[PDB]
Amino acid sequence: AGVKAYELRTKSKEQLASQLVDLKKELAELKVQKLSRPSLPKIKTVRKSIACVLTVINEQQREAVRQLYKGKKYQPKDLRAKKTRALRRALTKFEASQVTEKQRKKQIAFPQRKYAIKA
Amino acid sequence: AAQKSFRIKQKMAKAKKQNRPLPQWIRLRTNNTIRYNAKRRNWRRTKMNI
Amino acid sequence: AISKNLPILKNHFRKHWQERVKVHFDQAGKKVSRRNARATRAAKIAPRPLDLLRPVVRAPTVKYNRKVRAGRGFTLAEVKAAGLTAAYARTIGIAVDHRRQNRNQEIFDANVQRLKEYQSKIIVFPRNGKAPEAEQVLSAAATFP
Amino acid sequence: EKAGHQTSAESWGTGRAVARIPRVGGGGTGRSGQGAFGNMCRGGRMFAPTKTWRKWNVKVNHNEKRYATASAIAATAVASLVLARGHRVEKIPEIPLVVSTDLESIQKTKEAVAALKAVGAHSDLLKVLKSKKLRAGKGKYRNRRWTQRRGPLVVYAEDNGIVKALRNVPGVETANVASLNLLQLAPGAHLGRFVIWTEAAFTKLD
Amino acid sequence: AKQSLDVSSDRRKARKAYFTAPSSQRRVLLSAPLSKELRAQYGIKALPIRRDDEVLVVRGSKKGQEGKISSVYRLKFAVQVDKVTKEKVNGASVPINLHPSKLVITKLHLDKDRKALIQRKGGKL
RNA sequence: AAACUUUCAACAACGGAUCUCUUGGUUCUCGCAUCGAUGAAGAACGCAGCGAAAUGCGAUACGUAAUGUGAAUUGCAGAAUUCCGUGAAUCAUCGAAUCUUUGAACGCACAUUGCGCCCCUUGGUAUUCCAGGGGGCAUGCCUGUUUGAGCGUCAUUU
RNA sequence: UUGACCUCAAAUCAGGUAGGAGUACCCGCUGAACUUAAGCAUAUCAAUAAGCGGAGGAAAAGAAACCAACCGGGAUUGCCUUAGUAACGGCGAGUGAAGCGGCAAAAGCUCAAAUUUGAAAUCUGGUACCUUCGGUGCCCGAGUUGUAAUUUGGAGAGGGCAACUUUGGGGCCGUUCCUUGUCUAUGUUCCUUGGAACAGGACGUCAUAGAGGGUGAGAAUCCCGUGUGGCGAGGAGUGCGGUUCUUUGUAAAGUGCCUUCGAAGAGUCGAGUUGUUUGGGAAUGCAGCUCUAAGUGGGUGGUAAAUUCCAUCUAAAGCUAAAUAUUGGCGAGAGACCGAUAGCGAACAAGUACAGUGAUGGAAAGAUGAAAAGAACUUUGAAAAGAGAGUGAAAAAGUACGUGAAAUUGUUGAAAGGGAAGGGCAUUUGAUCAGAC
RNA sequence: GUCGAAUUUGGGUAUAGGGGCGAAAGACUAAUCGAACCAUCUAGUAGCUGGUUCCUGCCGAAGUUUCCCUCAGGAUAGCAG
RNA sequence: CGUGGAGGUCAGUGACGAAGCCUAGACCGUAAGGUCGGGUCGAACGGCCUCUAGUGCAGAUCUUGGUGGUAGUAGCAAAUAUUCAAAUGAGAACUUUGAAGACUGAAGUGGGGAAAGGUUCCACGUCAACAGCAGUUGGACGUGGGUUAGUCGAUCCUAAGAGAUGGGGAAGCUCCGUUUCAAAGGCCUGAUUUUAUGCAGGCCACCAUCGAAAGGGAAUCCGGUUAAGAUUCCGGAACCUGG
RNA sequence: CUAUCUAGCGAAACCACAGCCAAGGGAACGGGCUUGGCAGAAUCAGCGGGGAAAGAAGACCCUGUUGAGCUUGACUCUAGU
Repeated sequence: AGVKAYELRTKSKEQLASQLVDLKKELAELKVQKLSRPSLPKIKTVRKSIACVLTVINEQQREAVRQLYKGKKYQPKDLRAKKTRALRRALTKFEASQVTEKQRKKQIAFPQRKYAIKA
Repeated sequence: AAQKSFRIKQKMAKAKKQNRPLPQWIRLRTNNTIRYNAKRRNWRRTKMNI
Repeated sequence: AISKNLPILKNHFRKHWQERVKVHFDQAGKKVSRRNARATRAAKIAPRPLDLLRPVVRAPTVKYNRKVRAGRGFTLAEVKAAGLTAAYARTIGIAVDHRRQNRNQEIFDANVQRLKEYQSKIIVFPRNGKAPEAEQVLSAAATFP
Repeated sequence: EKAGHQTSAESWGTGRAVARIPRVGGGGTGRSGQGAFGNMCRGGRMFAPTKTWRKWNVKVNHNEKRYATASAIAATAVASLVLARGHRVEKIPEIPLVVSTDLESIQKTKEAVAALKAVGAHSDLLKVLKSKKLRAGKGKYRNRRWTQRRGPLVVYAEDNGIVKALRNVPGVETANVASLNLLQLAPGAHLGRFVIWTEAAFTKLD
Repeated sequence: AKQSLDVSSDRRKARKAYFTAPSSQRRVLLSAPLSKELRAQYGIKALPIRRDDEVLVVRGSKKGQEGKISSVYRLKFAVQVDKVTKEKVNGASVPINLHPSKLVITKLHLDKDRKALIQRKGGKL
């Protein structure tokens, strides 16, 4: 079982914060009562539930700053594209499509004419 | 030695955790071939060289 | 070393020749790969014949001056003689040589009539027209031997 | 190219009462002190390592391939030779066996099979079905697992669905008169294979 | 004969794919044919078996014994059936593994997705 | 004559040959172009209810989120509602994340788990002292900015 | 006094970028020796291994300061061929190209040197907005020691005459490619053996499906797949086939005749000497020094020099696919390959266990059975174990496990034996035995 | 033998292979020294030593000529198939 | 003649037993070898015509593995030495306890450490293997427990030395060089209490850093306590540094 | 204190096959071959005549177109100067 992530999305940051410190308490008595009893596989569910709460929390503040930095240059480096070091350094398509007028005139005037040969 | 760096005592703790025989239930696994622990080390037979 | 009545032989195998040995075990593999790229381009350029009209050119080196053979380009005098501009002819499957110069009229007029025959038998389509399908052939060198 | 040479072994020389073969150095592992680099040593390189420059394909005169294909074609019309290859042609009316061109335009395998039986290929087909055996040697697990005889060779002048009609029939091969494989016309260098000619196929030979 | 260039006739790879197949793909591997009664009733010949069907045994020494599937032991490439067991000498009962290709389904365990799988393959319910 | 020695057979030993297998190797062909300061490769230490290793992962630790499939996982125990399901799985997929300590490795160091400084905040009656949490503080170099140095130098003064 | 310019600094100033890894294949740089010469030193290995720097999906090269001497060819690359040739060479050992011809692939080109001077028109960056691989408004700066426009030798530019011809971008649906999902036939009928039928026999069915794998033994028809097709889903963009909106532009390109011009690269070319390098010979390239030009000039034209001609290109500046290479990475298909001392060192928790201070060195090791059904229970023993009982088709399969050789060993049986044994011809004796009837 | 010093010794540190260090023995430089060890070139070359795997049938030698930095080797004629 | 593999054919053999292995049983061939019978075994394998090669072993002080005679043999003799009884156990020369007899003899066979090792420390259970006899015992085996600091060390300084930087070589990995042909750095006090520290000032010229658990160096003592830790815990009584 | 005998534990070197002599001949010094002498199971403690006993592909000598350390008015070079 555990927690449902799709239920965590609805609650605000203040409700998740209480739940995270609530789950932190619960896992603490599971550890205390594990040392007496032979086996306790329930600690697994609480550990994963804490991780799910933490992950859903993280995306809420991460999107909060994407919208804060929405519609401008200079995004934070951890929110940019992780394509590839070489590809990220690669020239854009606008900067690779720049053409001189001397060739721009020739492209306009003289493109490769589509010709067939039957007669 | 008694006085030692944290690297040495940390790496000895690693070698003390690993010093015990095979878990018994592992040989009960489906398609199991591991018959014992072939990396067991004792302080009197071979030295760690750390 | 030297021995019974045998010719002298010069066998050049005293380097580490064993690593620079090619045995194209791909002869059949490369052939099929050539025949896909030969057709894959033919689809992308669909109407065109995959090659440029090449001229008829008399070979150098008196050993071979006696035969004639395909050249590289059409010797700007030729493209201007047949009434066409080089910047446009390069868009019509004509190979033009900016650095070859005509020196023989019988060779000269052969390229002119070659290029005149080419103009009649080709169909150039408008940049904005319907561009009807015209049942491409895949070689100008075949169509004009 | 390096198998059996991926070590640093050297000979110990004389005076040590052991053979002068190069031996693995170092100590403490049981591999050390053992022979290396020899075609006798365990773990060495085998004698004269195979290299690939070997001569795999053999060039055969064009005229001979044409000579031999005509011989294996002329040998298809000898019932003595075809019987020697064990083609079960005792009940065939006469050879060469030529059928109407309508065989060339058959789509379904079941139709093509019944066509062969009525022509006289019943006995030959069943021989392939019952001859399926395992390969004897290590070839089972080199993708050569099963073995069977080879049945009739059907040859067409045109392909309107016949190559795919007998595509799933064991022992049966389909061929074109232009190609006329010699490997098909005399399997195992044994002349006289059973062949069914279509009417169009037989005409095109001239 | 196979015609694809993306299909291998390699015995080594075919053996390795089966033995290292993940559990999700083993579900398709452990498919059981349907009975004559169900085949005419549904229009499906075989389906991926699951835990709640009851099958019939048509091969092996357990021929003619009916029982509802008890577990689909995907690790062992096996299916266990209740009431088909071997009693040990020390009064203990152990299930005997059955391969689904030797089993015949007598009524499917109908769920929403199993029903939806039926129309997907052309079944007539 | 026994014992003993030698030879052979049967049975039993020692040993692991042969025979038959093969999720391995090897070679050839085909197709593709994709690591790293937005921190690579590598290393250390850790993480499972019961694991030493391999394999997986990083204090969110044999994994979280998302998508698909659709009932398992399994050596034992346990959990069942999650079973006509916004849903099992050591499932596939993977576009969101976490990613301890290091490492080109970057505050200064390093055979030390050593030693500072700046910014915001909290506590100890505290800008100064001590402690906690969060963010920082390498070098070469390019373009731009700002504060400057030089009787190097122009013009203007009084 | 104040404000500039030049030059040089500083900042945890704004934005970035190099490093390191991998490195089979490429571009350089450095550079051996083992060896061959029946010694050996020039020579050869070898312009190689090792060492260092630097990239990509290919790299590099590449549109002649080329090849040729022809009735001239026309970027580069690669194949076949030239050719084991011209040539080099203790003229010994040995080495060793290219032009020419056919094929694969083919694609071209652009900068410097020119006043827009009737107008810095140009470019970075900063800030606001917007339809963001970006556009527009505004503001410092770069920039007169030259940023935009115009042209590249094949040309071209400034004027005169005559007239013509030709044009851009944004949305939508398909197509192409890639990844991926799903659906699409036919026996488990009868008899026998067997633990198991997947075997044998009879009867059928499908086949554009009789490739392969699995299931208790050789399974087209039991399962997955296979074959042929159908239907979806997510991505790349103009490669193109149609639909539509904007008219770009009082712009640009091509074209005939006359006239005036036509700038074309320097510590560079080139020369001597040294060294190395080459197949390159009175010097193939390269580099070191010293000298160091030119404009009907200069480079090349494979015997040095002086004189006279002739041919062909345009260096000291630059970009560019494909044809080519590939034991590295990723993903596949295969084999007259190997089968556990073989095949990679490694089929397994193998670069592991282990050895050395270290750099490094580096194994062994696969197989019960269809299924653990892995032997309940009784009995002897301190226990390990034994003897029964049992499971299993088989314990002549008991986790020392398929089969289970030899050396070597025990037990039983037979025989011989005064310092070897073993062997050959021949026969007696004992044991055993085939044929023939 | 020497035993208060040209004494003994620990830890740190410096010196690296045609190199160190040497009250000098070619000594020592990790049981390795008249040139350490490790990997690679490297399957380094050997006119020299050793080995070189099934049967039957038929034929059947030479140690001699000349040249060679030639004398434990080759080339050459001869003998053999 | 034989072997691994490949094309052809015998609609070849086979779970009613393929291959392998063993057999002073039979048959064929001059031989290489071939064939059969019996036992064991459990899944594949041959005849013939051809093709192909990593194709035949007695030796190479051959390679790897395995095994003998030697042989129940050499041996298990340095370091003065054991004995009696009880307990435990299946079992005692060797374990425990008691008694007796001895030794190390304070530059010890005692009590602590440095380097090194890494859990060997301690408890419980336990003897298949190891302690070259034995074993109930063990530094073995299985399972666990155990190391508590302001004052003891490290942490700081510097030594011989190592080593960035600014630079200078070197094709280059890198070498020189540590104050050198550097614009090389930071502390006190003010001034405003829009207040951050701009601004009043003066002073300073050395100069990265690493390098000693035996050098230099701020400060803790006693008593008690555990199966196993203590100048560290507990009780008491102190001192030092910083604020 | 060993050796010796016993309980326990328990190797190695070496090994073509082996182990009685005389003479002969023979690779010129036999355990084996020939002619003779002889010849009786199984063995224990010693012993050092023999097994040309074992330990090492003679370190002396020689040969090889095999080296290396060192020397010098050797040959051919070279750093430095």
